[PDB]
Amino acid sequence: NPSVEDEPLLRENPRRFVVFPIEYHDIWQMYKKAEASFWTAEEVDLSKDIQHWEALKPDERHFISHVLAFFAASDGIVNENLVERFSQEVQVTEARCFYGFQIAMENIHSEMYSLLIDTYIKDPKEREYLFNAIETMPCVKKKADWALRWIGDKEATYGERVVAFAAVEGIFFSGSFASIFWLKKRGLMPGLTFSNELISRDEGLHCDFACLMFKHLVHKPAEQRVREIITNAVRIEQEFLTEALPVKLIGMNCTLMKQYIEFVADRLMLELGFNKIFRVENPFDFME
Amino acid sequence: NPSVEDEPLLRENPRRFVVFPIEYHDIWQMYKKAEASFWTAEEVDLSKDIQHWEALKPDERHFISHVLAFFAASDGIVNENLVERFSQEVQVTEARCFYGFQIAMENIHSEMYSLLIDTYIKDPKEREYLFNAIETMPCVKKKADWALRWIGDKEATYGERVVAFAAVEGIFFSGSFASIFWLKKRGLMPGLTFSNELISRDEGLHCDFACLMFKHLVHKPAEQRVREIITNAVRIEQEFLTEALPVKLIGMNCTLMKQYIEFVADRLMLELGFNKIFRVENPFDFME
Ligand SMILES: [Co+2]
Ligand SMILES: [Co+2]
Repeated sequence: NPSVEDEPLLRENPRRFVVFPIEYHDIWQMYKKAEASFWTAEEVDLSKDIQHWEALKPDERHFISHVLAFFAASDGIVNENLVERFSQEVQVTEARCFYGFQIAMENIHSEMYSLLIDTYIKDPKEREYLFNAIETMPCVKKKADWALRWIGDKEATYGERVVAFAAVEGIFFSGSFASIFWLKKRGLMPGLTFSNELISRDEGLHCDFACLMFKHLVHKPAEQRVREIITNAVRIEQEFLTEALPVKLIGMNCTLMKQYIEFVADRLMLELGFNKIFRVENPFDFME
Repeated sequence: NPSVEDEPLLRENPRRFVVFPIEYHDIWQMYKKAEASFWTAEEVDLSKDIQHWEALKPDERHFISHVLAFFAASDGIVNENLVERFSQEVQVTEARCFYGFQIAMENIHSEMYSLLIDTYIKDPKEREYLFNAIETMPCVKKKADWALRWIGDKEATYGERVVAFAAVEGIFFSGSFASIFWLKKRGLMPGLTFSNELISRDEGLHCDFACLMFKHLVHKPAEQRVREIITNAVRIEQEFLTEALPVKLIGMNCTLMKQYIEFVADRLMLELGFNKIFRVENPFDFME
């Protein structure tokens, strides 16, 4: 804790913790955006996806079940970090409100994903396999540990940690979000694609907020440091979608998927105030 | 941290943090109740209370402004405790979900109260006086410090702390909630009484959950310890409504108000599994 007192975002200068005397309208506006986007899992009708999961092909279910499992855990990893870290560190009221809402929405996301799994896998045995993917699946573990490491890293500053999770919510979900949107295009799994639209939207907002926090940070990682955290996330995600769980299992081109991950990484870099790293176009017309 | 490993609620046995494999339906049900009660401040129309605040009498505005100020802070005190303590300690998924939602609703409550103040006090000078009541007002400080002390108490167990905050959200708000319902009966301040109905309801739910957590606690304070925490809260609250801010300022009988505080304290004791302390009837027919 060196020059932390000079951080408007972290400095212990509240001695207020009131609300309306809003100091940061940009942060508050983000929070209001999130509030108005509130939804509950009960709002997604799954009373019809059981049949769709049947018409599906063996390779497809394999891909989906694995993607869902990866989601059933990730949402939790993010949530823990927000609870025992970010929401603790940040002393700015507006930010605390946004983080408080993000937490609630992440739990709704968790519930949504568990609800999906239960609907498709009625066998309580396979259910446990997917629910404990963090330990039952090595592929999902490489990513789980990556994010988990940023939670227990007592050295990494808030600046590095905020970029790492922006990468988790942005790069680690990008491939899966794109895979689901692809299915929607193919007219498959209405329940899965509908919830995916609400979730992807929330993650996009959570990512934009992360970048906004980064900007309110005075002493933050150097550009090179940011490029490597983001780049490590891109490689991890690409390997996951081209080796561990090839998008070919659902009729997607591995190469195009690789390009999309780089595209998403570049947008994140721009939102953080830096230049692009890969300089590639968005290969998917249904993701713009 | 003696025998904490034997606490199902606190023991670090998650290694799951998934959701649907619900273990405690009673806790989950509480969370679902809270979720369905969601509301935003934007849902309360205040485009008419400015006139009502005028027709009000000098003593009445004095009472209200002071009650609101007490609220603008309390909601924050509770929130901080939930963020840097309860939500941290509890490892049970269902409980974490409820606490995550409580936090979000408390911030909406804060916003609602600040919105009310701004509407009634257009003078930014008096605004600051009420917003920083924790330091600008001694009366509200005695209560603020009481709750604040339970946050920084590194000795008090979760059991004691959970009872203390159940007392804050139940006993410390009781008098003020009753005062507002009294105004509603007198047909005054529609904006204030409407929001009061949504808030009081949420606090009641937050109190019931506190009692439910207490029950899931194996090693908790002895009944005598519970009676004194609750009793200290009753005396503090009574003094506040009969000396610091006499309910007489709004046409209420000090004695009856004293009896209501004791009534509320007794209900809390019953919800915790103990016998009543005061054994008094609810003196207000508009509070049943
Ligand atoms: Co998120
Ligand atoms: Co509350």
